[PDB]
Amino acid sequence: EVFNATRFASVYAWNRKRISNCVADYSVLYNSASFSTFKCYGVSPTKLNDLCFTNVYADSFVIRGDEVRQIAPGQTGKIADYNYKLPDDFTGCVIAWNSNNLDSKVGGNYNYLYRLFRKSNLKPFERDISTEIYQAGSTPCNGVEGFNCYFPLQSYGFQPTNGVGYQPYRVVVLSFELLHAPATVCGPKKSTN
Amino acid sequence: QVQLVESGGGVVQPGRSLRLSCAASGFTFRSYGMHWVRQAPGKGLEWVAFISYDGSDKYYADSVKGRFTISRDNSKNTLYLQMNSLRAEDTAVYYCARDLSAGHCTGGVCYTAGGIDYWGQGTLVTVSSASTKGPSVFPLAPSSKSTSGGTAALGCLVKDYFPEPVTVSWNSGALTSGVHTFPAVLQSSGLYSLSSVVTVPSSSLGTQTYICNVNHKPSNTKVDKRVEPKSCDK
Amino acid sequence: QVQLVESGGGVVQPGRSLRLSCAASGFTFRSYGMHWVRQAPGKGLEWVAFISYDGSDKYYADSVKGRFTISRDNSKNTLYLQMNSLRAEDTAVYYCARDLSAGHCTGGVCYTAGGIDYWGQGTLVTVSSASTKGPSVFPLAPSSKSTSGGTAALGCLVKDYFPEPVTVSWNSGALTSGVHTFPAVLQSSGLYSLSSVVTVPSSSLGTQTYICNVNHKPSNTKVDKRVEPKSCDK
Amino acid sequence: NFMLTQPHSVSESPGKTVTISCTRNSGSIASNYVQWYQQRPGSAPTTVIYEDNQRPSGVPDRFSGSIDSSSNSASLTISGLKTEDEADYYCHSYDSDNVVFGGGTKLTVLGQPKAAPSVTLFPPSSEELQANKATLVCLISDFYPGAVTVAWKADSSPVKAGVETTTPSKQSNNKYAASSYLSLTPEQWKSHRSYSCQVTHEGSTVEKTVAPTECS
Amino acid sequence: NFMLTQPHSVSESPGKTVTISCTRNSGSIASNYVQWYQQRPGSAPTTVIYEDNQRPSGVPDRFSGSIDSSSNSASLTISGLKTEDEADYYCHSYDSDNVVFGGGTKLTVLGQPKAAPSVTLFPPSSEELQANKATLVCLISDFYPGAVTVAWKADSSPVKAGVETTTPSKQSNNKYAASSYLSLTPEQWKSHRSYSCQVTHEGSTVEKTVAPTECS
Ligand SMILES: *[C@@H]1O[C@H](CO)[C@@H](O)[C@H](O)[C@H]1NC(C)=O
Repeated sequence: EVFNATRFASVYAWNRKRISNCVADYSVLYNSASFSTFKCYGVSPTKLNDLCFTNVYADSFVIRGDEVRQIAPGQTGKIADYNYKLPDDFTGCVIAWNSNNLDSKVGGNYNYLYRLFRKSNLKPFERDISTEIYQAGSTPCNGVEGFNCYFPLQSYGFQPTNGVGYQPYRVVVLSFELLHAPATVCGPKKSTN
Repeated sequence: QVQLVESGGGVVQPGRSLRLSCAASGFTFRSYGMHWVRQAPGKGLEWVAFISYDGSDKYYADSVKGRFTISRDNSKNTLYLQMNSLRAEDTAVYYCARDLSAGHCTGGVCYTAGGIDYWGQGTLVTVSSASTKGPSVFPLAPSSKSTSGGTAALGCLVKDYFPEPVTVSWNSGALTSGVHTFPAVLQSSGLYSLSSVVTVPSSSLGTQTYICNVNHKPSNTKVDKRVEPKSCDK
Repeated sequence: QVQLVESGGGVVQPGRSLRLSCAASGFTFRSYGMHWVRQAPGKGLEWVAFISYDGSDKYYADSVKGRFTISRDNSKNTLYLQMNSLRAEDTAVYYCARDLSAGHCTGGVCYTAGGIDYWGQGTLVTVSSASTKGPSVFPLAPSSKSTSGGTAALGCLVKDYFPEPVTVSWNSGALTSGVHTFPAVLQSSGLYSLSSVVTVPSSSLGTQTYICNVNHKPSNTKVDKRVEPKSCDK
Repeated sequence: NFMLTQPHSVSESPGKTVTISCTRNSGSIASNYVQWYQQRPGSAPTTVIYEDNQRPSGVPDRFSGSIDSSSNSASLTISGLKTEDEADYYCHSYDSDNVVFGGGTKLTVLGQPKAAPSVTLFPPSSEELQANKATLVCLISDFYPGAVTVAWKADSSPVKAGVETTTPSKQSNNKYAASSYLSLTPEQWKSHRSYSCQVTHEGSTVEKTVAPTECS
Repeated sequence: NFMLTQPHSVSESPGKTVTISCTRNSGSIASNYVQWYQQRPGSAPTTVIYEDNQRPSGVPDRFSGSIDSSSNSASLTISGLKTEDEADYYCHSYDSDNVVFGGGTKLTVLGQPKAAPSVTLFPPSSEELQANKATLVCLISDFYPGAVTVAWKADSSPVKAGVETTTPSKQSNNKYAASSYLSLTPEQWKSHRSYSCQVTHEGSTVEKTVAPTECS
């Protein structure tokens, strides 16, 4: 329902998916040769099947391939500061793969929007969707677009002719919440005849 | 910011045992897989080993297979390498490193890989026949041919020392424009030498005061000979 | 003789915990009642708390209710403080203190607490983000015009040092005449700069050996700076 | 939650008798248990008075204590003033809420003739400018009495940020020396055409102004 | 286990692009882990590319990696080089037993004119000769390109024992310099009539002579 979802969300408005009261098998996730790279930071990508969790927060957004490294702790950038942030103690995995076959148009796919101008970096797991005009000068423009006022939102052009280093990609990030409650998200335990 | 500090290398006798460490600062050390890599002077990178984030999985090199020991401890936020049986080739600075990815995969092959973007300060192991011998430092006076608005190179010369490193800063760091410390030179006698001068106009002849600074720390010898162009007296 | 020794307080990261101390002699420690008092620089004195002789009762001020703990070891004859969850306003010279006796009172209505008869030597605590920085000194060469029957001005500049204590002396403290150390002052960068000069004869210039002793023990720094006639040539 | 009110300073000839004010905005300090201490500048405060007419060791007989219930106050009487004891005194007791402190009042006894203030301006040192450092220092010394107020200005505009003035301290000639430090930056230090280090001392002010271009 | 091969020196003007044949001659290197590091001489190596075309922070965008799928090799493309890019490039990776490093590179940026090598020697002094120890000193300076070769000969016979050529060093005048020493016993110093410090500068031999008349 998440990776094969019908609709996608913008990076500046990254949707949050809540996972609870279900059994998830990650063998198909990391055993598939159709996923570009699944960046796993915090515990393990493989020997984690002996660890349970209460709730899992799932987020997904479309970014360019040049920004793959930006989705990580201790990173700075457009998305890494003004749109998303990961703490240095983050637990979870990040997955990205090619999206040219689904999110590219000859005339350019401009449906995806991202924040470009911001006064300060965001907190971890903090989503900013404000459309307030950014003032880059000392003299205020009284909320009027002009020399000292620029739109904080920006879009990227996706075309089939774009190179492998410039094709669009879809990035999915997963995080785990471990409160003082019994676990609700479990993995398939070993079964034998 | 995230940074790593390594210390402990230096003058060590062959065939003995030693202990090394990697200090960490900035990130959750226990959430990452540590590194051990050495870089020999005059050579390139020489990877040693690797270790899982929790210490269960360990990966090693063939050349010194079993010859070292690799370890980490989560609570003290430190990384260790119980290296043993030093030889001639292993003269190399040791660089502790952070993993760019933990256990990433292509899709079918899943192993704890090694990716480095942030490195450590560096600790160098010194295993050699020549001992930690003290140097004799010479002053380099400018020849008289550099006058009348020209540039007269001048400074001091250090030759026949051991081991590395040595730092030269003009006027004890008060002068930085023109400092050109030549790389150290390992001579056939097993000793070291290099050059370091500054570029100043010849209008300072007889008025500027030169004091050449030599900081050969692992042997801790300093020389302050009064620096001047040698007089033209027969 | 009654006197209270002070040591222990100093630099600490906000949000940490530190164990202060105070020790005295020449009296009966198990019987008397002490006190704690800090002192925010440039502001009035402040009450802290009181502990009785038997180590049973314990009253506290409003600010550190629960956040601070205090106890004494009568066998070890020393009093221990424990401050936790440091805030920015905590930086203040602390002062262990004393009551007239154990808690006594009169009038029927009364309570086991009295006055402050002695105090301590003082302890400075530094709760902040800036970390250790070694002192930097320069030879303040006096003006050459101070000749033929006058008094000259010279000294050593202790700038960009952190933290206290830094002791300024001349002839390693032997020549006490004329030395006047100006108070330490913070800068907008969070660092410290102060002045310290000695009133000396102008005729003594270039004759007597000038050395200013600057000792900064917490960083293990001792700098010897010499004053020499200034070379204002062409 | 309480406070004791006393002035900032008291100045009087040595041959007179002066007192101090210790009273509260509320509560009741009558029939209670009171002390009084003194802080000579820059060192450890020392006990002076506790529980009225008591005296410690090593103090001359010039001090006297009393308590009053009409205005809820207590008085420390000092006769035959000398100049050796110029300092600040405060107030303490166990009141209805907590042990409480007092503000402080400077003691001044005119023992030496007055003199005009002396002001000198010290720009940052020559080697300091290349290091992008700046610390403006103004010297205020050999002024009597020791009460001095210093304010920083830049091109006639008053300066408030980075202001730090040291409390005057007794000198060998019984005078006082104080220093005022302004924490600027070389980019901001060099911009202003002129400055001023005002010294307001008993109504007498002498201003000295220099140019930052003298550093080069 | 495995081995990568790198051209130890490649020269190209900054206006064009350079390529490296990261050829691991054994097995295969398809669908495995990829690394790349660049080293300024005398300093720690800096990562270039990991896993095909992924670049670190602060590196110029000009660099770009590639892999030859058919030939089982890799390559790095940097468009519009700079003289600042003169360094050592290395090819690391990991087959799933161990990590392998390549032969290394010496990329030369042909943006400056070549320099004519002029050499001057430094004979040993008399005072040190009393201990039967003396080292022959050769100084090479102001040569371009930095790819240099130094050989030592004795009476037209090539010398290998005690021969050590040091790393060419970046100079203030944008040229290169180095030195070579040879510690030999005075018996070898006395017996041989003369020696030579043969230096090859891109096919041009530069050499200077020293004599015993200055040794006594
Ligand atoms: C999406 O659907 C296809 C078709 O059944 C399936 O092969 C693929 O595994 C699905 N995606 C994921 C992430 O499982």
